[PDB]
Amino acid sequence: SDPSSINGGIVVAMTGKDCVAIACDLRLGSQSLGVSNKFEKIFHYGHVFLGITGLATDVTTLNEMFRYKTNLYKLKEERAIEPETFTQLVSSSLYERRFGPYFVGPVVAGINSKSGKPFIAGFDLIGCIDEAKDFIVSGTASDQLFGMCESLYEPNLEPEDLFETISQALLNAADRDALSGWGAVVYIIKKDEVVKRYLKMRQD
Amino acid sequence: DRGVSTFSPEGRLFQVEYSLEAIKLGSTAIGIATKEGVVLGVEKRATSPLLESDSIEKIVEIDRHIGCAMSGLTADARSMIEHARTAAVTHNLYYDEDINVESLTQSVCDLALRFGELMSRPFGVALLIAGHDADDGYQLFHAEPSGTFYRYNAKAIGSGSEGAQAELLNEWHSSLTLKEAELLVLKILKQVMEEKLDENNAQLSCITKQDGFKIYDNEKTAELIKELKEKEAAE
Amino acid sequence: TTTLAFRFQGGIIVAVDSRATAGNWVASQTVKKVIEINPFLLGTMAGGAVDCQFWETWLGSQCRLHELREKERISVAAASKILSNLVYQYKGAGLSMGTMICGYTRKEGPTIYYVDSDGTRLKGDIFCVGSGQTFAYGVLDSNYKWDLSVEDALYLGKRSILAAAHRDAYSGGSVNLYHVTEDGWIYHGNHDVGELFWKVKEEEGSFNNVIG
Amino acid sequence: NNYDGDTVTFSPTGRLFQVEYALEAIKQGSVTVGLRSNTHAVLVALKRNADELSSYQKKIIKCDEHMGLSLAGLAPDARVLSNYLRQQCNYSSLVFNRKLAVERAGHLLCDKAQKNTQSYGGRPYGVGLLIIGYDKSGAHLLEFQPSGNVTELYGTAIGARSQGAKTYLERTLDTFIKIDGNPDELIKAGVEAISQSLRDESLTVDNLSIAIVGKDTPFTIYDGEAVAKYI
Amino acid sequence: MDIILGIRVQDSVILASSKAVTRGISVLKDSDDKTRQLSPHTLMSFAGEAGDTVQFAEYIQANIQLYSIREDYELSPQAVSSFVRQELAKSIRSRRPYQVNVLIGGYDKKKNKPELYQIDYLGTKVELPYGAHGYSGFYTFSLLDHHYRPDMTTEEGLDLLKLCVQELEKRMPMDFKGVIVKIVDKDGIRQVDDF
Amino acid sequence: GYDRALSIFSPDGHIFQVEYALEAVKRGTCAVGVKGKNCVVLGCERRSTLKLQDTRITPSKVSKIDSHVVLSFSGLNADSRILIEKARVEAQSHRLTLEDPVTVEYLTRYVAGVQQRYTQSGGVRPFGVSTLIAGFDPRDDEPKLYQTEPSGIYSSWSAQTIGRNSKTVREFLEKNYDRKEPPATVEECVKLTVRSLLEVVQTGAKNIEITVVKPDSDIVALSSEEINQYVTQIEQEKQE
Amino acid sequence: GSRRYDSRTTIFSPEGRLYQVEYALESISHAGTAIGIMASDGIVLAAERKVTSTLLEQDTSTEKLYKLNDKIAVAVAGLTADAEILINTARIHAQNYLKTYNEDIPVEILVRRLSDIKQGYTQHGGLRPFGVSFIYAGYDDRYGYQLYTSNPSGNYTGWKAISVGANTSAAQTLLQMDYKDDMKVDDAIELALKTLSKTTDSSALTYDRLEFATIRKGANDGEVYQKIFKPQEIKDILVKTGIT
Amino acid sequence: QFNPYGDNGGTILGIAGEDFAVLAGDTRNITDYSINSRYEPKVFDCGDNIVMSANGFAADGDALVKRFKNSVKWYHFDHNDKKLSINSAARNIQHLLYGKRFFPYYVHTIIAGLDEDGKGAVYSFDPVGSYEREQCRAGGAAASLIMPFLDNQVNFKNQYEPGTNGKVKKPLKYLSVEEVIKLVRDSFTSATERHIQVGDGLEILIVTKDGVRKEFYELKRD
Amino acid sequence: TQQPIVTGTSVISMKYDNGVIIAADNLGSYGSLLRFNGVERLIPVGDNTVVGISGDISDMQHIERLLKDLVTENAYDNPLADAEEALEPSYIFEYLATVMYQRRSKMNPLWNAIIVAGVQSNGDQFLRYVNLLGVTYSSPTLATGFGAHMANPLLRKVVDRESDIPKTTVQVAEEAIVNAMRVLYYRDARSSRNFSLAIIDKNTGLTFKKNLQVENMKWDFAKDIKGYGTQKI
Ligand SMILES: [Mg+2]
Ligand SMILES: [Mg+2]
Repeated sequence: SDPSSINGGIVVAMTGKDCVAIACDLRLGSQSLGVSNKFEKIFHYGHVFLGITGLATDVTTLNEMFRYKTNLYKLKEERAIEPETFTQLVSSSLYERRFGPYFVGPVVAGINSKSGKPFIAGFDLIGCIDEAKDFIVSGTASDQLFGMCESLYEPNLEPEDLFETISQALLNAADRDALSGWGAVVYIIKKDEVVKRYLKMRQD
Repeated sequence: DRGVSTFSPEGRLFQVEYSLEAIKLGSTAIGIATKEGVVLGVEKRATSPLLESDSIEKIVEIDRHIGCAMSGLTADARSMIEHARTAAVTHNLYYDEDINVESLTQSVCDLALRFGELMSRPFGVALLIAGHDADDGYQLFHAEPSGTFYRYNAKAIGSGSEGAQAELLNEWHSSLTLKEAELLVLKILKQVMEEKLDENNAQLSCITKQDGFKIYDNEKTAELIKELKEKEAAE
Repeated sequence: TTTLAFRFQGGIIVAVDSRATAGNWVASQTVKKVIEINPFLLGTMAGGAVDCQFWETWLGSQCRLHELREKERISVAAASKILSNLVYQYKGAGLSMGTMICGYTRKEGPTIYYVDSDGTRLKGDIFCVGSGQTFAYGVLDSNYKWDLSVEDALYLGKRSILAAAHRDAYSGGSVNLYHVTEDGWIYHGNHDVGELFWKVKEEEGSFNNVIG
Repeated sequence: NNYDGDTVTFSPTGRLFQVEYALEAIKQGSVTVGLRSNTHAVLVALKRNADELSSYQKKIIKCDEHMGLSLAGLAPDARVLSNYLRQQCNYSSLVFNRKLAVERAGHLLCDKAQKNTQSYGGRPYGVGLLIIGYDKSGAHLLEFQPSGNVTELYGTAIGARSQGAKTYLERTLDTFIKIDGNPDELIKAGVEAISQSLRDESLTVDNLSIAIVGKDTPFTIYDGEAVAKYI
Repeated sequence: MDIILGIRVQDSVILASSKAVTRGISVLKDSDDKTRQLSPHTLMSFAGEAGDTVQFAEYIQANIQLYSIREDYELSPQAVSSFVRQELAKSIRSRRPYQVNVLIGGYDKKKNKPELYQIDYLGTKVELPYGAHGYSGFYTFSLLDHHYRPDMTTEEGLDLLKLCVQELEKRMPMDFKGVIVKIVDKDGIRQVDDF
Repeated sequence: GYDRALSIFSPDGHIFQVEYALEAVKRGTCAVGVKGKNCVVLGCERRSTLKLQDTRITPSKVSKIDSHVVLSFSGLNADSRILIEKARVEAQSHRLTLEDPVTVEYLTRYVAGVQQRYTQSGGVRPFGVSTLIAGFDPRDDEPKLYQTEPSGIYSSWSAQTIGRNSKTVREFLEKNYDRKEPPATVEECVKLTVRSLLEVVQTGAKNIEITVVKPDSDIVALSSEEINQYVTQIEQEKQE
Repeated sequence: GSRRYDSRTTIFSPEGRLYQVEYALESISHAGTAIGIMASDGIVLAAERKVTSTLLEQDTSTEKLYKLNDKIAVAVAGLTADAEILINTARIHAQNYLKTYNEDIPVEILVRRLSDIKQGYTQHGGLRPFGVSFIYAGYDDRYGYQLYTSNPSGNYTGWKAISVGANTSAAQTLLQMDYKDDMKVDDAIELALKTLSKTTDSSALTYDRLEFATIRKGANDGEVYQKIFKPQEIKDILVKTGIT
Repeated sequence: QFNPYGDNGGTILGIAGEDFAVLAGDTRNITDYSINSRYEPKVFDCGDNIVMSANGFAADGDALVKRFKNSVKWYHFDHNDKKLSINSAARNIQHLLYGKRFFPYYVHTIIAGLDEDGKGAVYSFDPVGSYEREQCRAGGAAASLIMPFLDNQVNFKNQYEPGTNGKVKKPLKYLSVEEVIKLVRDSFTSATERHIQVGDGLEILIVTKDGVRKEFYELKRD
Repeated sequence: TQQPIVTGTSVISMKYDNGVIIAADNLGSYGSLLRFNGVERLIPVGDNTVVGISGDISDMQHIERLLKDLVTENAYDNPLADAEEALEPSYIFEYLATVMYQRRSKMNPLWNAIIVAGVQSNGDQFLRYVNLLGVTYSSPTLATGFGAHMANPLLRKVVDRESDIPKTTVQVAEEAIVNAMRVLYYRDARSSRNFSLAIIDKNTGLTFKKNLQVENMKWDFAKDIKGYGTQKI
């Protein structure tokens, strides 16, 4: 019934020293029934990364929409969109559906190509921006993620240390949520290299 | 330039008067009304011998009790026929009965003056609407692009109209049989046609109370043409 | 209501009851549940009476416009789909319709389409619709063969309505029979269920439970 | 000349040529006569045929049980205006349970024709109408021009050669106004009036069209052998 | 309608769809084909609310056939599935949404690969080795999870499909009157007339 | 919106915009249609003023409306695309509602109706296009060939040509086409179609396109070499 | 009324020509020459900027060559402002197609769409046509490398090599003379620049008067790269080919 | 919440004879347990020898009758004063009713007159437009009290010929206008006794080839 | 769809030999609060018609303006506005009846019950009812709300059928109306003592009486009534 918890899933994003990390589980379900273990919830437009939790049809639709919009942005601006700008675009796009919204929990992550500053941001389904320094969480195990991140996180972690923190935050949160899990992916993002790691986890 | 719905100094609509000139260039169509039925006949006028003449459709069914013949820019008649058929069927749906021939004709003629700056110009085609109803019996109407329609005992429209009408003036009487009318249409068509009249370049049709509207086979018309030739050679 | 229609060697048999009720009150025993769309096409009435009446006489108008434009008899497939597409536009508004569009053409042969106010359109050999449909189905299924004669097929349709008329409280009055051929439908009379029941009981030996 | 291309253009002398050209179409139309007494009002119309095979164009149209008109000019325009009158008569009856006053019917026709003379794209109506009726203030006769001018009269005539009938009615004014409670004599005066507009042709059985409305007489049209009595 | 299954094997896609059509208390038909050929190498099966299912399927069919004529070219299964998803995603926020779930089985002639796409009425698309809609997956997925291999032959896929249908016939309360099975491969679409 | 009446009658009863649309057809490359006993062939001229053309991707003159019907044209190329698109949409719409593909006559009547509509609608000009529509009705083996023109009139033809120098090729067809015995085979029909174009074309190289349509949705376009063999055989018989 | 002032942009001449289309083509003939040459391993787009100034900021300037998507580019000849209206529409169509089918739009489908828009302005609306001719250079996995052109009539055609704008007659003859089917990109680059150098109305062809672009599969493995040449890069290729 | 519908009671009865037809209706108009009027005409002469009554919610009843009378008037204008046949009127009324399919005229309509062969005709409509020619039809409040009586006394249902004992039915002999009026009066007298909404007065409109005639009779006023 | 806020109670009326009488109290209630005591609910139209209105007062004021506007409009281009082409009761009623039914059909009714009383041009008595549903009916006596239940029975004892109208004088008719208003004051909890009465006679014309009061009331017997059963003191 509740659109934001039919399909399930989670996204988490964290900042480190000269790097950001964004991660998600791979589950898509129909309530109790597990349907897919390959449903990735993180997308990227140039160097800007977008995670989206919630109703899966809207996740897909919004990805296609932001690909559409960032492609036109690039053709006109003659440059790739930045995380700060994209965050405002996500916010504007969600709020234009104020009284018929997409049932999603987006999370932006990336490094500004000019300043080199790590950036993350989160939104509610309607567009309100949560620009946290430390971390952003989203999905059906957001409470669990808040608990994991709050205790595990410390500032200025190196890329390979941040990987361990965000991975352990996601995994243990997902294992306390029926509608999350079935695999996981972690992106480690530096100014000019991005590493993508699939995690091994319990498949129940 | 000038308005499409402009009046001339004589009190006529330029566009309506000009559309009447287009109808004069059209192929001949003749209608004759009798107490045994109404006969409709047309000149097909194929532009080339490779054109399959049976595909020339200048006589058309509107309902079982109403037929229609056309002359002029025949492409313009298609929407008029569509409207007529719709009007006939719609009235049957609303009233569980056949529609009067006059009422059908009036419905078609209401489209005529719906032009301005609605469609951009008047229709370039005249219609002979023939039919039968219980109230006024066998009827023949002439529907113009002016929106005016006259009832006729007999009427010719198209390029050979004034010559044919003068011939219809002498020949028509109130006691004509259906067979006599059929030959009379064929006689007058043959007179005004450029090419020699046969079953392939001319078409006949009729509307009777019993059988309704019927377009004549080329075999049926061919016999009537042969019957005509013999009776003219008979004196 | 009980309406049926089935395909067979000799074409289509259409059979319907005649009862109309408003709650427990029997409003009419002389209702016509076969709509004569045109001389070649028939439709059955179930669910909403007016919805079936109105839109199937409308369908007859659309079929007439088709054959005027195309100079050819409309197919049963095309006729049924005009009706189904129409009711589908109204879906949700509250139309009530369960009908069999029946016809016999050259290209198709004898054809029956079940059309529904939910937008359902099903081609089939035997259909039964109404409150007494289950009773009619029983007699049909156990006695139906493709190689039935026109006489026996007509009786089977009559007997199946009688079965429903007896058991179903909201079916009865009289039985209307039609036989659909390629050259058009043929009406096979109105048969009072009261008189038919006793006649069938005696001649057939059925309904031993009932005292006569 | 340069100011007759459309209805929206005044001439230098303040004339509207398109309206005047529409007025000219009435003069080309067949003659029709209107006259009334205190009890009845009568329309007499000379119908025109295309040729000997053709029917005679109908000139008179019924608008309500107590009102109707005769036309001269473009017949389709009369059909549009008569249809409009039928609706206005009908609106009055349905909404107010009230028969539409003949004078008010004239006001409505005036205003409808006026809008066609002041706007671009359209054209004036190409027909003149003679409206008769019997309402709460007795018998009435109106003359409608497509310029918008509507005039209440004892008698009048419009169409080709209408001046002859109009002069006759101007002489007979004191006689025919007094024809009360006698429909046949009032029609006779109308038939004698329209006869003054005839040349070469005479009034035959399928040529003549007569209509009448009065105190205890619904608007009824007489054609065919019903008018042989008056020939 | 009720049960629709799909399985992608080595060189083909197999779609199985129930034959029953129930309208309330009665089973009106036991030979209904719940599928439409969108293009020579693309088949779509469907299940959902009455009327909407066929209306939607035929609408998609017409659109793909229109594209095929315009471009003189067959769209890839992926392209067709994306088009279908968008239509359903458009539909879910409409005045009256299409209540239709579909499986799209296609053979990509460019890549020489079979492809099975599962799309629900919300516009939720997933590419799968095997899929289902409604309650069908609840009975069959444990068997498919166990036996399925990506290098299966068409004959092995049909045997695994029979086992799925047998389990459905045993544990489902509803009588779905068996299934019509169709195979989509490089040569096109064909029906297995004995199952 | 723009509502101007562009197509209007003149004092002599002519609609010049419709007649000037025919002059655009007269300028267009020649198209020819010939129906045999069990086939129809559509021949089309390609003007050789344009070389360095990419013939793979360049819009072909003959277009499939459905799997069983084809449409060729003479006149404005851009205008023809609008008629082709509308026709293709109507073909699918007909299949969807009537559950049967369009007859060739029906499809012709639709296209001709669209053309007619543009001759008395405000703010539009007529199509500068005449079409040849050919094919076979569903489950029918009788060949069909129709012609349409800007005015909106249409008719059936045993054989017909449209475009530039169509007067000449019509002259040829009128003396060479026998109604009592039409081209019995595909070869005879194609040969007569190529022969008729050779009266006008210039060189028989890449200037002639041929498309053969047969019953039951059997449509194929001949290649350069296949057509070149007809061109060779025709002139070798002519040297006598 | 208003009729008096209507030019009637969508009518036939007595000869059956569209006045405004013909006059728009006359306008385009005075625009800077644009050339497209298709090779087996890529496409070249070369175009001449019209009588420039020394104070024009060239490195940020764009009047001739525009990007529609990652696979398709266009060379413009005519009114730049009119072209940008159409270019933005084309960019949107490409994205609509990509959103719908999850595949990059085939070149011809995009070209047909823009050409149909141009056509509409000649048949209805009473507006003047777009005074623009495009050369479309693009790639897709069906037909590979493709060159098209469209003009204000809405008519489009496919080409191996083609010119638009000024001196097309002279340019097309020179291309027809030196073009061959087995030609490569580096050879086509040379042909394009040589053709412009001879047909130009300027005294000499220099880097500041040119815009240049290539669509190559010369991208790392099976994929396509668009290269809009920078002022310094145009200067280098002019020296390499031996024109300056 | 606003309820756009109401119940004005009343009962109507249409009977088709061999060469005549009657349409009767009580003249009482009510809401709940109150009498609005003891004489409020319910059956109307609509012209062209057609009589009509739309029983149930009186506002919709009056609206429908008004629109049908209007339709008769415009039928004359549009079709050269042609007489609207009873069958054509019936089809026209269907479309008037079905026009408001999703916000219906809350009435049970009956019309009566003569068909084109001069025989007696009665047509019966439901609120949404389904209609049908009938020999006998009571409508309104006391319809359930009247129809069974008419089945028995007009159509001779369940009546057999003495001596045969169920083997031979009573023959369906034609009833005169005087015989029908007796059955109408007794139907309404009985309905008045046992139904609270029926009473005050009975108005009968009789249609023949000669025209429309009216008859009025008193009913009990309690 | 709304709910009535400020409301007016019964309007009562009857025919007599030469015309009609109509009456209504001067109260505008606000639920159980007797808020406004000077509300005129009889609105004359010309010299031949009086429209009495009960129910929602804001809708009454709207209707009052429609009738005022109707008189203005009738006078336009009408030389006989004060003679042959003056507004009749039947015209005024049919107009209101049309409006009431249209408004109920848009599911936005004028929340009223209306009685149009008047005398026609030919001297005929006009008395007809219309309400928020567009329901209309005529009778020798008509009353709205509580009047229907309590006034009609009393007025029907004077004019029980059509034949009793010529036998009923204006004095007898007015007496019955005034007595009915007293009964309504005894028994209707939403009524007031102050009322208006209008007589429309074919001879003497329109007589409009304001500031009338219910008098000759019986209350003295109340002193003897004690307790609710057993109580004696
Ligand atoms: Mg689990
Ligand atoms: Mg009682």
